[PDB]
Amino acid sequence: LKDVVTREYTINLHKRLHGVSFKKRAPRAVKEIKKFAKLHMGTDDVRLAPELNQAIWKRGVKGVEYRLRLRISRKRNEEEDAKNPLFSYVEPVLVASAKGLQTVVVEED
Amino acid sequence: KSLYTNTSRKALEEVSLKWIDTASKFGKGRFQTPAEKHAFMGTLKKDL
Amino acid sequence: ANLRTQKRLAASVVGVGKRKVWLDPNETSEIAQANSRNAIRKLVKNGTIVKKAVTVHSKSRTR
Amino acid sequence: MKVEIDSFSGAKIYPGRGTLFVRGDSKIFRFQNSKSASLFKQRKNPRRIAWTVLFRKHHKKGI
Amino acid sequence: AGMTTIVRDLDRPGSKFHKREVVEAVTVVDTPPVVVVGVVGYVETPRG
Amino acid sequence: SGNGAQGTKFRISLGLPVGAIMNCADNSGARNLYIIAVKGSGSRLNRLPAASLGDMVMATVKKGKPELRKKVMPAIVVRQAKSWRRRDGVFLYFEDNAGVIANPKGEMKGSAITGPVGKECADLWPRVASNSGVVV
RNA sequence: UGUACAACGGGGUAUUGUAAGCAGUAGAGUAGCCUUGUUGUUACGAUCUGCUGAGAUUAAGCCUUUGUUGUCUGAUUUGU
RNA sequence: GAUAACCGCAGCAGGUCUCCAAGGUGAACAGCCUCUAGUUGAUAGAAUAAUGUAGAUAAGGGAAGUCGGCAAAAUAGAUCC
RNA sequence: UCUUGGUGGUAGUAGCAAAUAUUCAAAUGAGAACUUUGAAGACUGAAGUGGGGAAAGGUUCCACGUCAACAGCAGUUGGA
Ligand SMILES: [Mg+2]
Ligand SMILES: [Mg+2]
Ligand SMILES: [Mg+2]
Ligand SMILES: [Mg+2]
Ligand SMILES: [Mg+2]
Ligand SMILES: [Mg+2]
Ligand SMILES: [Mg+2]
Ligand SMILES: [Mg+2]
Ligand SMILES: [Mg+2]
Ligand SMILES: [Mg+2]
Ligand SMILES: [Mg+2]
Ligand SMILES: [Mg+2]
Ligand SMILES: [Mg+2]
Ligand SMILES: [Mg+2]
Ligand SMILES: [Mg+2]
Ligand SMILES: [Mg+2]
Ligand SMILES: [Mg+2]
Ligand SMILES: [Mg+2]
Ligand SMILES: [Mg+2]
Ligand SMILES: [Mg+2]
Ligand SMILES: [Mg+2]
Ligand SMILES: [Mg+2]
Ligand SMILES: [Mg+2]
Ligand SMILES: [Mg+2]
Ligand SMILES: [Mg+2]
Repeated sequence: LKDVVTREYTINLHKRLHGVSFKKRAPRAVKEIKKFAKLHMGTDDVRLAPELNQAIWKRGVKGVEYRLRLRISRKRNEEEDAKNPLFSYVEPVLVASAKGLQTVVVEED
Repeated sequence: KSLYTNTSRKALEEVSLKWIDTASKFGKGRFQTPAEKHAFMGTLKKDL
Repeated sequence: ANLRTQKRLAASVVGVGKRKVWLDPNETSEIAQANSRNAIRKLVKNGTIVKKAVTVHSKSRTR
Repeated sequence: MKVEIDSFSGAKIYPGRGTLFVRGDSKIFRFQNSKSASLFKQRKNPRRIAWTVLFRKHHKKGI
Repeated sequence: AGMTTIVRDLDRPGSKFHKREVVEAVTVVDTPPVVVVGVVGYVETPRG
Repeated sequence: SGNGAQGTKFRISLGLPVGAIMNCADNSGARNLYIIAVKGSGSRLNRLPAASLGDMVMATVKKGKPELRKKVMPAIVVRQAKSWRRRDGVFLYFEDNAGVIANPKGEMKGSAITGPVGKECADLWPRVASNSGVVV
């Protein structure tokens, strides 16, 4: 199908960080966004924007939000690309609430 | 099926039930039916 | 590169701690030749190194 | 098969549910759950607990 | 499927709860019909 | 239990082991009853014999009339404070434990019971039912 | 390539206990304006009242789904 | 000038004399949180069996435990009586 | 239970679990959990994990180059 694509997603980090140790909720939230992008966009190389790492770690190591709202964009890996020719860049989306939002396809236009 | 005939008066007791609990086992549920929940609580804010 | 000596120099030049010296990441190439203290001062002139203002301890709730 | 009424919250008690309390003056109390039960032992007035049946008659909610 | 509780009268003459109600845990087993798809014949041998 | 009890009892949760001090609910002069042993107790290693409502115990008196003190006497538990289950699914309990001084056959030493009596106790012991007022 | 599965979303169920914001002639009162009410006014005021059994959370090993968006052939080995 | 520059076989949780000393809470140079300054060093990742170690909670009873209340709990500040 | 030296099994085992804690991106590089910079989260919390000194050490200070050995993982880093 189409390779370069951009969709926006909601991730329930509450059910992914359920019961995790408090010194590792926000470390694991980073590793669950990468697992979530690899499930959706199919690509093993996931690069998270530093503004998203600010959003995960906003309320400390154990204060991860229940729902993030993510703009994952599958892209073309360049400059002697890795084992996969594609990567996904994961963006925060500035919303007042991450509740009640579905998966939409963001067009580049 | 039982492997032996049992005539022990705890068997052979013809059982007619009077009520069966259908409250939510997902909590300390209080209503047998959703009609009973809507009758006790009245109308809520939830849309129509 | 290795800008560890360019942050200790810049802290002693602008006179604050190394926690309050912002080196320009996008100008990491030209910071790396600033081995002398005058070269550090030159990078403070043009904003390549920024003093990084103080973290607020507000006294408003105390008042 | 008689449905009892909670002595604190006014909820309906189906068989097996909750605890029955005999106070030392032999007045029988009946709880549907441990939320009615614990707030009874905590010396809480049902007229001030906003979800109880007695609060809603005191505040004329759902008449 | 899970358990629930019931109420029934007790028909046990000489018990103290005779003709009174009891509250009993039951287990509920969800049993659709089973499709018969074969037969197997077993012979009695000296080894079983 | 043992002899004296009229009828049998369903199994009630054992609330009162040996060493438990329970209030004394009759007008004999005893203010409490310290359970030294329980009649009808099964022999199990390390298991304290544990009294329950309607059971007959052997007890001393630690507070009360001096002529009742320093002696072992039978007593019958009338209130429990440990939540037990009835056969109709009712879980119930009292605010306190209570017992009345008995003889070995189940006659009351006292003549009046101050407070509620478990219906399992009143049914098992006719003299306790005779002197009880409200029954649960 | 399905009465498929997943991620979200919806409903149910459940827990807590009535969100934020706005409003009030509720508020112990206090300090001013007085062209001095008498259900004045300006300021400040714990709390209270209405919207509001609300709001939040709900599977992470809850249930259900006609929604939305995706996924669906990589590798190795085995023969009487 | 020491959780890596000293002594302890060594980059050892040990030991080794002293100066300066911000805001709040509070009686306090206590505990707890912050400013300046400093560090973010200590093999990591995944999973969440048993038995541990460290921390908890426990219905009813309340020392029946044990050589022995060992450990834990309980008490706790201040004002007045 | 000789002496000196060498070597095994145990065994890729026990273990590398005190001192709250790391995370994202870029740069450098053959190679980055560990380096550098930025961002973020945190801590010591002024009887400090902060600035100096005494004894002791002796060049460990600082720069450039470098990574065979040493830093009980790693290492482009280093009191090497
Ligand atoms: Mg857990
Ligand atoms: Mg349940
Ligand atoms: Mg309200
Ligand atoms: Mg409000
Ligand atoms: Mg020596
Ligand atoms: Mg070392
Ligand atoms: Mg202070
Ligand atoms: Mg003060
Ligand atoms: Mg540690
Ligand atoms: Mg206990
Ligand atoms: Mg207790
Ligand atoms: Mg003893
Ligand atoms: Mg003993
Ligand atoms: Mg002790
Ligand atoms: Mg005093
Ligand atoms: Mg030798
Ligand atoms: Mg060897
Ligand atoms: Mg090992
Ligand atoms: Mg480990
Ligand atoms: Mg601390
Ligand atoms: Mg702190
Ligand atoms: Mg160097
Ligand atoms: Mg090494
Ligand atoms: Mg190496
Ligand atoms: Mg050096």
